[PDB]
Amino acid sequence: APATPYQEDIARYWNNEARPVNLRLGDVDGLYHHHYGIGPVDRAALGDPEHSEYEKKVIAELHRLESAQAEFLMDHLGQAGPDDTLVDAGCGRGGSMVMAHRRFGSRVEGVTLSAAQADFGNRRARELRIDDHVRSRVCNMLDTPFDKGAVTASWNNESTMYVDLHDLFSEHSRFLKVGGRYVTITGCWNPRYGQPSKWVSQINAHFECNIHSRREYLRAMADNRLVPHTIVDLTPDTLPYWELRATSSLVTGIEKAFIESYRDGSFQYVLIAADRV
Ligand SMILES: Nc1ncnc2c1ncn2[C@@H]1O[C@H](CSCC[C@H](N)C(=O)O)[C@@H](O)[C@H]1O
Ligand SMILES: CC(C)=CCC/C(C)=C/COP(=O)(O)OP(=O)(O)O
Ligand SMILES: [Mg+2]
Repeated sequence: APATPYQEDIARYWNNEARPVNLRLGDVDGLYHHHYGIGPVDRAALGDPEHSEYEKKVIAELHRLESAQAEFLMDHLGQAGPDDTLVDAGCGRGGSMVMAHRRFGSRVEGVTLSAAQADFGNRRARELRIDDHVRSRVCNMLDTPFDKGAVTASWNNESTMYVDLHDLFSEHSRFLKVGGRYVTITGCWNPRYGQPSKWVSQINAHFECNIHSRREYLRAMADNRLVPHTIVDLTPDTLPYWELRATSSLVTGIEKAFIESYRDGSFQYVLIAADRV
């Protein structure tokens, strides 16, 4: 049962979603992501733009940048081991969960509003024989079954724009143990610009999301016992990904809005890593 008419919309969006730009990239190595990439493009791997196999090399390179984004996130989760539980809030098809389990060996619990995504991720976990440690469930990340203080580290990778931040960080704060770690990577509108620009609103309209101001992230964390130890503006680092994507046959139409808004300073891609204290 959906929490709100809006979360019903979001369950529906993601139950229906199945774009080539996500699935073809995932097929590269069975890590299915729904987030963007960071880091320099590997021009040597790409080769000659005129070559017959170029679109496939671009696919492989975009995927590499998306996986690199997740590795950067996990660099900030502190240490974690097989006895620990990690929570992926808004877990998509579960690519980040597989990566986390591989890296840390932890139990990894994911929650998503999409039954299709949860099924897909659990089928993937079974194929990899890691289903005894990695599990996706259909659940509102604002209201989860995890016990108070049970969780060692958790994160939101491009999923914070679908929820009230105070309610979100309240919940992470509840299930994270004292000394626990939280990380988000998000696109937020830059309070320096003043208000959400037209580009930001176009992005909101495209995904049915609600991009928050960087000011709102910091405030919501301060009000919920999450204290940032690292904040990185990844805007420069994600532009190469988007500029390459823009040349791809798998474009979705929103590429210009991300590029222009990143360039004019109205929109930014940030990582915030915080301690639960
Ligand atoms: N209230 C809510 N509760 C649980 N998941 C939510 C949610 N609102 C949005 N989501 C999830 O957020 C995801 C956005 S896509 C990002 C997926 C994943 N974090 C990745 O990086 O690959 C979708 O899985 C969507 O179902
Ligand atoms: C940084 C921000 C504001 C993301 C907005 C929310 C959202 C739907 C991310 C999904 O990426 P995706 O892999 O599902 O979509 P795409 O097909 O455009 O790559
Ligand atoms: Mg994508």
